[PDB]
Amino acid sequence: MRTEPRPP
Amino acid sequence: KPNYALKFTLAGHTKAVSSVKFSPNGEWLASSSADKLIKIWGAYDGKFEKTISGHKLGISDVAWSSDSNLLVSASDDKTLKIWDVSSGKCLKTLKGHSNYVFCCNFNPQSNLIVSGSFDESVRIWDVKTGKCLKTLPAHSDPVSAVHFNRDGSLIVSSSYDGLCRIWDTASGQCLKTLIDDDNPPVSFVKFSPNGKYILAATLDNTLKLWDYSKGKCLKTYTGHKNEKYCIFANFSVTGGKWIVSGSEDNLVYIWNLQTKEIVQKLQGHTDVVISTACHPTENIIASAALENDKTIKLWKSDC
Repeated sequence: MRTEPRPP
Repeated sequence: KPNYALKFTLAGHTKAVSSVKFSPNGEWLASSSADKLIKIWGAYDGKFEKTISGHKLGISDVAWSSDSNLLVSASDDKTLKIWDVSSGKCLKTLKGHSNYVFCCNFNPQSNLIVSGSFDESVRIWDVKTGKCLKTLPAHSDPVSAVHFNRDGSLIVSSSYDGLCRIWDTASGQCLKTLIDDDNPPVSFVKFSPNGKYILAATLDNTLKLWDYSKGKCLKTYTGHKNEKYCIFANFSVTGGKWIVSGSEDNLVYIWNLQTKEIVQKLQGHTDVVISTACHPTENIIASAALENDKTIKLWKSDC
């Protein structure tokens, strides 16, 4: 999951 | 200023890389990836060594034991796994998190592992038995980083809840909550080498060096891009004293720790640089990037 973005 | 120059590009992970770490003995680089694999590479020649397999879903973090013989990995499959590197064996599967395990680290003695998870907890594990010793109700959002201090007596954790917290390893007590103006999500944290400071990344394109006891920010580093990913950051201390971090603009940034000035930007990756690591004795940096790149790079400077 670190490789997937967190929507701001 | 340093003069890091590209020496090697390491390829073969088939999905985004998530983390790179040098073995404490300096011989090896370990990488973890969304491809569910760990890979080992020669730290000085970039030569691929081996693949370590077993997680059922992607891996967000990997970390070395102090004697360089063990790894622990943190996976979307809700587990951590302890690996004997030379045999490739999975020694233990650490079970108990209820959501993605995102970050991990051994303590200096290496008898303990700490982990942080999307389940908002920090867990402390016994390496030998594989058992969870403690579950800390650490945060109200995913835990993005966990790190032991130099003597293992303290743990720092960070979370999208905007907090960095300090924990007593022995008791599990929260000894400190560090507040950053406007509480931007915290995407990475780690103790300074001397244990007196914590380096914290927030998803507002900012890195800060905190005297966490005093709740005072001593330094601030900017210029890079970090609003969506938990990008690692490092203290480079083999030559000049720098701060190193990846960035969402595909570069590695290096700053003078004291002056806060950017001293170098490393160009070559084609996607977000999610992870950087600094060799323990040589002026060498490893960097790794996301899905559109999938490569790890080794850079070296004469100072």
